[PDB]
Amino acid sequence: IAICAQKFNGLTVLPPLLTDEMIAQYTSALLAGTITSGWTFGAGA
Amino acid sequence: QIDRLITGRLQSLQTYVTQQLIRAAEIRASANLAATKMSECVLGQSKRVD
Amino acid sequence: YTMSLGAENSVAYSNNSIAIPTNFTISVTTEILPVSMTKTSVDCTMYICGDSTECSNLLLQYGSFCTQLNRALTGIAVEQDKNTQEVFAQVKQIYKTPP
Amino acid sequence: TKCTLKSFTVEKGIYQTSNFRVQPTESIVRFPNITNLCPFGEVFNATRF
Amino acid sequence: LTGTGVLTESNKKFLPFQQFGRDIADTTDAVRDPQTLEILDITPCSFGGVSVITPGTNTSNQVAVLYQDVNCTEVPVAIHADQLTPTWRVYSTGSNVFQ
Ligand SMILES: *[C@@H]1O[C@H](CO)[C@@H](O[C@@H]2O[C@H](CO)[C@@H](O)[C@H](O)[C@H]2NC(C)=O)[C@H](O)[C@H]1NC(C)=O
Ligand SMILES: *[C@@H]1O[C@H](CO)[C@@H](O)[C@H](O)[C@H]1NC(C)=O
Ligand SMILES: *[C@@H]1O[C@H](CO)[C@@H](O)[C@H](O)[C@H]1NC(C)=O
Ligand SMILES: *[C@@H]1O[C@H](CO)[C@@H](O)[C@H](O)[C@H]1NC(C)=O
Repeated sequence: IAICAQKFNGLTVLPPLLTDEMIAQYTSALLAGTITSGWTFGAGA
Repeated sequence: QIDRLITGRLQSLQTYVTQQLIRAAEIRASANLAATKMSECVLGQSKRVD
Repeated sequence: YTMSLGAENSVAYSNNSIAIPTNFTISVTTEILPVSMTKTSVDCTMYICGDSTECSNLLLQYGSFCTQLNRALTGIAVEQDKNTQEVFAQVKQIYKTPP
Repeated sequence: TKCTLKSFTVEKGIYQTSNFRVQPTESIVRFPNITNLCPFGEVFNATRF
Repeated sequence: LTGTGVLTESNKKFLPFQQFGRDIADTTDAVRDPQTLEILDITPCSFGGVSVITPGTNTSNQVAVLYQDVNCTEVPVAIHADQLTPTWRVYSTGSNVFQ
């Protein structure tokens, strides 16, 4: 298009709290930690 | 009138019972997790990370 | 047809014979897991009695069914957020690979 | 939020509420263009009864 | 047909012989005005997609309002701010209006 909250019969889809960019950042952090430190990054520093 | 009341109250009871069943399934999962945690965490030493 | 369970394979068992690998492979497999649903929310008053005062007044007789349905859906959505949080947000910091 | 939760006190958080705020509503009636008129003209104003 | 809602200029192309629009739930969505050959979308006049962010009333009574999936220019028309209490018109325009 460019109000969908009342167009349908009261049904809406709330957005997730963590955007796909945030999930990608989390997976990136996990992957970099695993690659550069192994399992140590999970136990502590 | 009593049939209307009975239907409504029976629906309320059924809803409550179904909610209780679902919450009890949740609590059963949590209790299984706690039992496994006591087995592998207190009665031993787990190498499972985190 | 009558489905086949798998390929028949007898093991050459013997009380003094062992089988030791001489080479290996590094296999990468894929495992897919669902983590969350779509955070659906329903406007119960508008769904049952869309823009109708008389219907809304009648629906108000049925007590708090509508409220508890909304509460259940809100719990579902919060639970989905928590699921995503627990699956992914398990690292305290944000590491980045060196150049 | 207070009435939709049936309480006078509200805890921290984002609640989803109802819609109590009413608005006055006017009425409209729409029908097609008036056509297809009977022969009443030649029935009332007829030459001879 | 009879109903309640807001009539808005539409974007659809009704066929020459079709009169009333319809959604998937057998609910009127758009209509053809009987006199003027113009198509009007019928958007129900009710907003239940309103969330109220609040710190605990113990701490303060200041709140924020989130309207679901709307632009910040469509807010005083989505909730009909002109027919609301003046204290609700605080939460329809202003300077603290994020998107
Ligand atoms: C172990 O297996 C690997 C492959 O799984 C062998 O590597 C192959 O070696 C031959 C010749 O030596 C090459 O032509 C192939 O291209 C190689 N394959 C790969 C995937 O690199 C390796 O030689 C085997 N080692 C032993 C001792 O059997
Ligand atoms: C909201 O406004 C922005 C202006 O930057 C526009 O790009 C967007 O299409 C608008 N949203 C809708 C639903 O029209
Ligand atoms: C209906 O009448 C109006 C004027 O009374 C005219 O402008 C319009 O074109 C007419 N529509 C049809 C479909 O005859
Ligand atoms: C009959 O003629 C008169 C004028 O003399 C007119 O006013 C009236 O409307 C006519 N009747 C009908 C049914 O049109």
